[PDB]
Amino acid sequence: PFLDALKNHVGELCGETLRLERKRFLWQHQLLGLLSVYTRPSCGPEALGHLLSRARSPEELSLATQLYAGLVVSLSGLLPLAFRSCLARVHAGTLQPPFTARFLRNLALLVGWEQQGGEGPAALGAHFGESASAHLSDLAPLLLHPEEEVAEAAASLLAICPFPSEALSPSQLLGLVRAGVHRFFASLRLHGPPGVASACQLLTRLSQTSPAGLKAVLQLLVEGALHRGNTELFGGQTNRRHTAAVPGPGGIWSVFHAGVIGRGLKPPKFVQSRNQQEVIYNTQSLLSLLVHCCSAPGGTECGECWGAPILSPEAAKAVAVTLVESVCPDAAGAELAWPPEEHARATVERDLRIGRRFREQPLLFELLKLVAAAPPALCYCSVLLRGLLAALLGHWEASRHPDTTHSPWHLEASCTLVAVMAEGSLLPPALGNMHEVFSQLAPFEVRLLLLSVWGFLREHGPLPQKFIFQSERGRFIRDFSREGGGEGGPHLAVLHSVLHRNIDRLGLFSGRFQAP
Amino acid sequence: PSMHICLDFIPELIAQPELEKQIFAIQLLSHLCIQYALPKSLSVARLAVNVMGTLLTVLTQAKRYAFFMPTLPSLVSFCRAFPPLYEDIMSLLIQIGQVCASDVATQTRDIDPIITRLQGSMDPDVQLCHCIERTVIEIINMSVSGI
Amino acid sequence: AEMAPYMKRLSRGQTVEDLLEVLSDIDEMSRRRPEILSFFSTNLQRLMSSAEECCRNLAFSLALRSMQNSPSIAAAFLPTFMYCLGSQDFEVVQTALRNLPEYALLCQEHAAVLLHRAFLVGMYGQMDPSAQISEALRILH
Amino acid sequence: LRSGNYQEVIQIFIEDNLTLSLPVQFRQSVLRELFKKAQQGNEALDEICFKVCACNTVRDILEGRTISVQFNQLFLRPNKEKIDFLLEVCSRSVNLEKASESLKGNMAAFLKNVCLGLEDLQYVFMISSHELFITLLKDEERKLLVDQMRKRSPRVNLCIKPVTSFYDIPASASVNIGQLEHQLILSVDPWRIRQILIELHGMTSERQFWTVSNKWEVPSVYSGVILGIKDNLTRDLVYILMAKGLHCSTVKDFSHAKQLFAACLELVTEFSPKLRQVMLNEMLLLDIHTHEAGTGQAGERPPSDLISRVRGYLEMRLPDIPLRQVIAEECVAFMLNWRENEYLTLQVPAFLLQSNPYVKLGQLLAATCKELPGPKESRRTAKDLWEVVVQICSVSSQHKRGNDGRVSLIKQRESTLGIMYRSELLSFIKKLREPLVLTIILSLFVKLHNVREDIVNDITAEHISIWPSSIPNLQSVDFEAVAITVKELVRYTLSINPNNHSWLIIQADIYFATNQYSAALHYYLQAGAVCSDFFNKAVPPDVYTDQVIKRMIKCCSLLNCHTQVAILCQFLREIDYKTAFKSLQEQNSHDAMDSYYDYIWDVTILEYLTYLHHKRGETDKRQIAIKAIGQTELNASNPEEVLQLAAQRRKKKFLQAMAKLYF
Repeated sequence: PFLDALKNHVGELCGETLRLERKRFLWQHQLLGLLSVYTRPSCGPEALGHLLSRARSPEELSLATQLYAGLVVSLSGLLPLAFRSCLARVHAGTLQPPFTARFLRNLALLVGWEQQGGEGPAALGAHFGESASAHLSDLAPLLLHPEEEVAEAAASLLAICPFPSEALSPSQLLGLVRAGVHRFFASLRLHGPPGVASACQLLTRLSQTSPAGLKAVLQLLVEGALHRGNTELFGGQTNRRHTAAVPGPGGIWSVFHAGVIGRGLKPPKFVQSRNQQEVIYNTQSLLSLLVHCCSAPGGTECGECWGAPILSPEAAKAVAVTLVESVCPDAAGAELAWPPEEHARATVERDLRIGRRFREQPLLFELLKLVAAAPPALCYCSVLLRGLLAALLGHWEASRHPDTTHSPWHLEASCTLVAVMAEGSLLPPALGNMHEVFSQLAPFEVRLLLLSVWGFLREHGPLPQKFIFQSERGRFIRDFSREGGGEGGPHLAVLHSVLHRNIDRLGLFSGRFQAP
Repeated sequence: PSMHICLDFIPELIAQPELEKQIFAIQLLSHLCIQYALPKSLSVARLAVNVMGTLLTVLTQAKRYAFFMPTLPSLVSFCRAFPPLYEDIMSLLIQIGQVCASDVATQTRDIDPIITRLQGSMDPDVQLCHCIERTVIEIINMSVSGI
Repeated sequence: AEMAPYMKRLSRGQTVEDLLEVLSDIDEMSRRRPEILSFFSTNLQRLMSSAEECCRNLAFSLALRSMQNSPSIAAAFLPTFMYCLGSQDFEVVQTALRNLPEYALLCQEHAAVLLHRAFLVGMYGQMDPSAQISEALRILH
Repeated sequence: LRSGNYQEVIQIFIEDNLTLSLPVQFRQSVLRELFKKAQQGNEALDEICFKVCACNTVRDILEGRTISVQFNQLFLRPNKEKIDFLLEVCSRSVNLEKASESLKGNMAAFLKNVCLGLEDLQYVFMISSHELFITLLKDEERKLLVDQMRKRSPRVNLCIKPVTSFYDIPASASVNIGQLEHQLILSVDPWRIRQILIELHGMTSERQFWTVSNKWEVPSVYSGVILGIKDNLTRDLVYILMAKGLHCSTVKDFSHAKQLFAACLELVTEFSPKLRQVMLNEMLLLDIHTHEAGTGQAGERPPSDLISRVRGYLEMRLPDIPLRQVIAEECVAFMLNWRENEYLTLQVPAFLLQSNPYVKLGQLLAATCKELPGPKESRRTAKDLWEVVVQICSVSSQHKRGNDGRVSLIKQRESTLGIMYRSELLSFIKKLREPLVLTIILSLFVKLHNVREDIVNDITAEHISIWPSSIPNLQSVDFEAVAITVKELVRYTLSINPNNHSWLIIQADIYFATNQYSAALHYYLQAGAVCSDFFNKAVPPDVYTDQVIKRMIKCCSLLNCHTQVAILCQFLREIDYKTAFKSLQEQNSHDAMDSYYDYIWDVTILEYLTYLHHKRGETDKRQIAIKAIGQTELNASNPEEVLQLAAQRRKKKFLQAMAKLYF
């Protein structure tokens, strides 16, 4: 009768034990263990769940471990039952947000302790991570929990929670990745760089599971980063009164005006000037996450300690394709071979919208640099570059100013375009040097120069071929001078003619090009 | 006290093309039904729900938001007035809820309310879904405490 | 004491045939003195999320009989029932949706959360709980 | 650069980090050229490239522009040397006296976030200890960041041993015995168990003490032999050892179970050979369990020594030792899962092989699976498997003497003529994890299900349909039990690995037959997303055959999504405009009828849509349809190079959104 009577008060006994008396807690721990061994359901999951729910310190966690050690020799499979019961209760109205956050962080400590060490977990074989992998699915919504503490605890737990024998089902992977990206952006919104480490680690650990996982992670992440929301974080964007004064001041006559054209006086005229600073750092955080995801670990430790790991051409491919679809879903000019210059005339409108999107969102330049890191991805990212070049060409023509620096942003955009192409290796280094001199040039000079660039690239169409793989280094190489045309030749002649006509202020720079 | 007459011409009012006029008509009918509970009032409240169902089919999303956000809180009033006119209310509410949910996925979102299933200035559709959730909470509460 | 073997059979059960036998027998002597079922409260829960139509139907029948006898046990089945609704097998959820009105009726306290969760599941997963919700709320008046 | 004094170049760069004379674009181009040199194969320049990149990054941070990706790539795995060089570069780059608060905060924040990026606590400590870092960052922020990094420390000590509240030397023999037996139960070491039990026997009478923890269990088959020992001490020791080790095996604690069972082995060796032979059977079972679990499901190669042991043990069967069906079936499953087709029926074909049905069925399965590579249309082993399974599932008595209803098999589990019962073969299969045999048996079972089990002829897709069509004793078989078992096996194989489009299609067809349309679409989308990387590539039609897409049309139409049905229509080789129009006609849409007009990419269906909207008087959507048609991307007159790309892109977008919606 005593055991059966205390069955209804098992939980309060756990609370008394957690109160950490002198020896009453030991006595109640023993009582709980014996009662659990006694009753047929064994109330083991219930006692363990309550203990963890009100657990907040390592001594209580150790009490829980001691109870598990005492019970495991007698019973089996307590962890699945406890996890199911506790998670179901959390989903139900019970387990107040502090309690559930405490439980999640205690579980995080348990899984971390099991992952580390060689004696404690070895003696106590529980496999918290293995059991939790069975419930990875229902943990994902806890990431979007309205309560910041709950979200933090869940993210920390899943940052190290392992995965089942099979990697994961596609639906579960999609749920996890979507939750992770949303959590990542919310964390950037609230905490900033310091607070996103857990989510970044989660995304990384689930990225290298399967290639489809890499594709999904990159696609969702970049698309979200470019979404209307969360983009200012990176780049930035009655009758009473009417009759209280009326009647044309005449009263016995009509009113002056004959109507209104609409609402009138669009009020806002509002500018985005939140802060230039630390947007760089947020972009750096996102860029680091992308670098981690795309860069295959390799493990070879290239060089002694200097050789950086090479980036995945497949990851760069995915980023390029998703960026293309995000910016311009158009595919009319998808022929990777560059059409002639006149063809841009029909495509101006699309070119202009692409240019506007770029001017609005500077982050695209950094993504372009990331893609340039990989050799072959640019060949796929061909339409964006064509559009940007068409926009810059069109704009430069309608420049009446004798100086080029008068239009600030366009100059920087042109310089970045040329430098990115050079780094992407679709240009010889001679033309890569090109971007240095744009500042000290008349507009038509730069326009003809970029026309020459267009001609050269038209001759040398960027294609996946000619990117020769190297066994020594995974980075694919495009060997110049083997394409027949080789160097700029006729186009380098135009470049030389320009610099030689403008020796007035370009003499110092002329020493770069030398003889190609 | 001499405003009950509106139940005469509200049927004529709803027929007007202007979405503004229709939104106003339903809102007015909400409070009239609470204050007066008469067979005519119910015979018009039914037509209100039928018209909302019709406009659900015939309205693009840009106006669907502008026409459903400020009129949905009207439905709890109908439920308060008329327990008989209840299953139709719930059918329309679930229909609009899942049509909005389906529209949500079409274009990437930053909150993705789908995962909220197991539970500022946001996008219109997210606002609409949150509105429907609030209305369902409210109708459940009013039915629980309505005796 | 006389029931001692039955919960042991259930706990040590892992096969559909044996579990179905034990459940059928349990129903047989539940028909007389159904109050004995109070010792199976835990037994029915973890079986509730199974993947067999017959087992789940028996679990529902026993749970609702136990509730009809002892209404004070709703909180015990609340979390497991909520988990059944939340599960994504599209079978347990369907059955729980079918038998939602009776459980909410016997609860009278947490209908606020029950019907909310049912409606959310209906909205996002393409199932129409309109009929069940309408019946439950009409009965609640 | 012409000469090769890259060290002088680096010095000039660090001096420019203060002078600010050089062009930043010049620096960037120089860095690109040096990295080209490094790519050419000059590894010595790698560290030089790193140093110049660090100089460029620090220079840029002064102005506050974005950080180059290449710096992070090089910074993926920093060493002490890299961090020290960066610190020293910063030290020269900034002079505290002639520096503004803006620049000071810039460097402070940059170093703060670099540390946030760091992982190694040693690097954290050194970067914090750098004198410039200390000067720039106030101690409060420094300590806050230090606490933040060290908050990633799981260094918590947990007590593993259970607490023993009983105090030693109680001055009472009864409570002393109680504490001693409590320690015995808690103990796991066989030697300590022996010591405790022998002490108990010594300080008590000759009373059996194995009945001290009722939780302990012993199979009734071996109970007689285990307790049939004259010496109470030895029988209790062996009983407790075997019971505890079996419990450990059940809990999957092979580490301690091995120790306990090995200790029991030596004790039993002095006793009769029968007991030690049973204990060797326990060795074989525990070894199989440890191999399957501890080495993991990814065990690359079994040592095959225990495989030879199992081979001999099965083939010998000489003595009257009580053998367990668990052991027999587990080892047969082990060999089958490891593909020991060499040990086919030819080996030990008749010696007790027919007596034990497990080995018989396993060898037949091996023969029939190796029969598939053979192109000969013999399928004799397949026919044998078909006959044995159909007889197993068939009711022994067609006239149903036991009961009028056909529930004997479902409840009484009798009238089950065959080598196994349905439950027995279910246990056997769940012990399997070999994809090939598993999929072959699933094909057999789904065939048995689909052969005239009901009115509907929704034949489920299957890869190798070689089983006989003829079905003798069709009345005897139970389509209901067939459905239950096939669903169970599908649930088991999905648990094995969801990444199997072949099983996903089967599961989805099962749900479609059951009219669980939501689940059907859910799993079909999972199948497509497994076959292709979440639709980033073109879906192979071999999986999304026209039959599957037709199933999708039916599911969607019954699910009341009459625009999604139209979108799906295009996926066929020939578009079913009849069903497209018949679906668009009705007014009961539930699928955001307007927003989806973007994805539809066939001009004719949009023409139908425009006509319908104009006729029914819905201008707000008529205009959307007109715009969609007017879009230039699609014109039905392009050279089709662009049309196919556009259709592919729209398919990707639609299927991606559709997958997001469900699950």
